[PDB]
Amino acid sequence: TKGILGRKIGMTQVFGENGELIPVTVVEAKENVVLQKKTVEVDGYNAIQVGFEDKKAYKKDAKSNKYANKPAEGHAKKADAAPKRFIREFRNVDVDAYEVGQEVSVDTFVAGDVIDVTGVSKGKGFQGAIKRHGQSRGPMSHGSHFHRAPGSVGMASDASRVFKGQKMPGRMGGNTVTVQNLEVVQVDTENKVILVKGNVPGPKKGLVEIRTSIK
Amino acid sequence: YRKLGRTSDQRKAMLRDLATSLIISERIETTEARAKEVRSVVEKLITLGKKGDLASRRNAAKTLRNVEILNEDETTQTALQKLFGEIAERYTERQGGYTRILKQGPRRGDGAESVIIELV
Amino acid sequence: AVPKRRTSKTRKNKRRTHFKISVPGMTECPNCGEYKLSHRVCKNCGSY
Amino acid sequence: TNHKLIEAVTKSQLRTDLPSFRPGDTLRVHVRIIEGTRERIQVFEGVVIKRRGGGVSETFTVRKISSGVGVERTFPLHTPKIEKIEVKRRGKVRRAKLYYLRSLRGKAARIQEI
Amino acid sequence: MIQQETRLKVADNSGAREVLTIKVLGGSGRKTANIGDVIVCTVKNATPGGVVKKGDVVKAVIVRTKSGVRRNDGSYIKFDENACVIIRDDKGPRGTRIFGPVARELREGNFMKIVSLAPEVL
RNA sequence: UAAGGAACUCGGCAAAAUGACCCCGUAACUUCGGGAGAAGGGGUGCUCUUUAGGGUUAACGCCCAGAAGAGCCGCAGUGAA
RNA sequence: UUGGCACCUCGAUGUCGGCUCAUCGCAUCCUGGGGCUGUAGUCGGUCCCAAGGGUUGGGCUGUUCGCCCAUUAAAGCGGUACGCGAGCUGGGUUCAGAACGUCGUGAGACAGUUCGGUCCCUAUCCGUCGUGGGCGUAGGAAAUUUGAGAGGAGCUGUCCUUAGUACGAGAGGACCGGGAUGGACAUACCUCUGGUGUACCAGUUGUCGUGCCAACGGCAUAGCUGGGUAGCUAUGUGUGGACGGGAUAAGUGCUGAAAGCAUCUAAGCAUGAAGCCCCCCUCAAGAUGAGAUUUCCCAACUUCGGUUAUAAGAUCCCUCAAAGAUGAUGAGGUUAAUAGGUUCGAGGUGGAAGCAUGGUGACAUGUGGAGCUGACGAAUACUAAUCGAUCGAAGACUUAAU
Repeated sequence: TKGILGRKIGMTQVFGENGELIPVTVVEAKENVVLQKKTVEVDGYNAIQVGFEDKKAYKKDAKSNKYANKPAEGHAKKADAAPKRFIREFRNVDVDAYEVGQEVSVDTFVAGDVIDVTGVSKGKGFQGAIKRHGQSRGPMSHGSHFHRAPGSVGMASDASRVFKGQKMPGRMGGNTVTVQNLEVVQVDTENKVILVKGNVPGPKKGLVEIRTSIK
Repeated sequence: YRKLGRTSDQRKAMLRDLATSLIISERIETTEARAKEVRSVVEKLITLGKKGDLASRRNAAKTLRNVEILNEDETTQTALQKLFGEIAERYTERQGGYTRILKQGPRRGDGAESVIIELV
Repeated sequence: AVPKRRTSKTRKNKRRTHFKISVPGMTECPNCGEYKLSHRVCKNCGSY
Repeated sequence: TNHKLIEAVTKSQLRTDLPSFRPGDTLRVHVRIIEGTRERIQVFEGVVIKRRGGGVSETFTVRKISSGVGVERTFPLHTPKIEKIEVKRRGKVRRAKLYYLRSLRGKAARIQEI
Repeated sequence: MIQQETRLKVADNSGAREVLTIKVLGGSGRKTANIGDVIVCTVKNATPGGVVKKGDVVKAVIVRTKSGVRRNDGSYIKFDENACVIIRDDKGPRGTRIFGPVARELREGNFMKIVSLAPEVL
């Protein structure tokens, strides 16, 4: 229930009993292990640090992020584990559980649990105009010459300047987004997937970060 | 796939021409982005040629424009005949490949990256 | 639309801080010949 | 082969008690509607206009003339609310999507058998 | 998806034939209405006789739209034309006889008298 | 380009729609010429028979069919401009 | 607002209304909290606190303004060069044409009507939206972070129960609580419904070609027509804002003197608003105050003037996309599944060619859910990611505990 990391596979649907259609997202969360554990005496705050999926071992002349480097090797070996791709901290959990080196399994969650999902939204390039800010077009007709530009930016004299929050073209892009109060539809322990009701941020095969709902 | 600074029909036209002169000469010199596109057009032709039947000989005639080759001993054959004749028997056991690209320096007039695409 | 004041020597030269070109790849042709551009082939003037 | 995990996790919800049909056939669909305190079966009979999708996401559409008014119903192919499907006749058509029926009327919208 | 300036077809024997919609009731800024919603309209065409004449301003309930509605089990019910029924300020029909099929969503709107008179409710 | 169809706007500006050929039908008014292509309807591919005029011509034949039947195919037959 | 004055601008501060986009005040239109009432109940009237959010589509006019039609919880009043033309329009009016009324002997005029009438500019500086390079942070790196500060969000209707209860002659008809659902707005996504889909499949017209038949190619908007994968999408699918704590406003109080009574106040003690601070979401140590944790690495020469060569770790270069104007980010570089040719699928189309049979023929049937298939899922080193080069540290002083 508390926290887990996974990859986003895609969307499908499921028929709930009483025969209603449920749109669903498939999240695959295998190889979650507890790395270092932080405490208030050493660090000032309580949290656990989890690594998601394992990469290959250290090689002498590696040139990509596929192989671990020496500092990551040492860190992931202090707890008897293999190196991981993604690492995040969870502050909402109880730190007195979770021995270092444990495996966080997918059945820590149960069907019916309310959760929050946090991803990185997906990648829209320089789009700015009426797509970035949901603004109105000018007329397409009678004599217009004003279609997709922004309007006026400010006033005359009094403000001989623009202002600090003015909305102008400049890349939609890939912010961090949390969607609150989704729901777990079904947990699959042999395939190690969770079915979440709805849709979550990001492209396919991106990282998702499920947590128990704060509200 | 990639647009090569041309419209849909100019692109399709010069891509058949590029595929046909590679089968004639076995080796041609062009820019890099064009080579990376004709790479996959030529190998599907060679696949059609290794099948050999009449239905595929007719599918290869939709590409592969129309030229006569004059080999030694005064043999005249078309491009479609040379393909199905010797190009197919050459790579009768490859399972893909059939072409390689080799980079050269930039051209003088423009900065274009020049390339040699050959037929392995 | 038009510049209000002329641009001084110092501001013009600050703006050209990054306007430069860099040295190319330049691997050396071992078996025969002089330097060549890396990942390229020099059939003449080089064994590679 | 959509994606191994997606097909693996949804395979338990595919039905197998369904006859094969294609667009142009006439169907009788026994729908299970839930009134206040009963589960009455109601029949919808029409021509299959289209079939789209794959796996658990598949759907089909049947068209009927009710009281001078055309009506269309779209169902998920594997929904548990359909209790039975029977093929009444096989039509002979020449395309997958019979949208041209929407503008026809009278005895001009008839489908051939065989 | 019925908005202002949309023409509809009347499906009862109250005298009106071809009403035109003036307002979508509901809340401020509301744009469109679908099956089961109430609208304000004006009679554009009528039969001689009848209770409603022409240029009257009346209230109607939408049955039978062309965009259709979606049900929670994931099935859809598109129709072939748009139609409506003139109502009497307590969800009671103004005419006495309803033509054509209506959709089984008026039942969850306390439009029971309209569903009773309909030849087919799907 | 879903659903809607002038709600846009000073103003249907711009765009959309009509459009060739054959058959049928055509108002007020009028200086009796017109209005008029008024409006408003219907038709058109391919094959084989029968007919079959101009008869191209000596002649069916040359050639438009002059026309009626019986068939075949498509979502669509002045199938494009 | 209409004016008074004539201080800046006549070697130009260049325009009413509308459109696009806002931002502030509160003298408050709605929603929140109260006092009085000539407040029985439901509704109201008047005053006090309160600026968080919200505050509509049409008909007529160039119109601001106004009248009217339908809604709504509500359709607030003002400032911003009567906000905004190097952001748009050009209907109106101070341009040349023409006509009517009227005045003038006349040329002409009115500020009276009416029809027509050219809207220039490649952004240097500040400002604003995005995005990189350099150095700094007392050794050099890789990853995970605290949060000083900053931004975002902040709306509201109807129905059902309490209850036909309280009130009331009756008609009518609640407070306070408890449940469902909507409207508008915000932002994430493509399973579903749709749209598009110019290197996907099919039908078809004219003309030219591949010597002819058959089968194909070119041009005619992609020639036209019917479908349509991936991607990108709304009108489609999910989710959010009516919670909780602290301190307050108007107000209500308790105890209580000054002033032997009284009194919310002077000492004290409570309570009390969708407003203030937190709680929720995002950014954030260039926070020069440059923070914290875990792990990795550690040299000699030397005139230590610096020279070398390097370590951990990066980069140049090359194959790419879940990323992108470029750069940056992320997936890979043979000890290899990065492109992706080949093989197999999903999905799309809808029955290939050739041959055989039936028919006088157009055509039909069989072989056979056939053939073809861009972007989506697997497998497979067959082709290309060669050999190489560059950069990169050596842990200072003072004082106090040890």
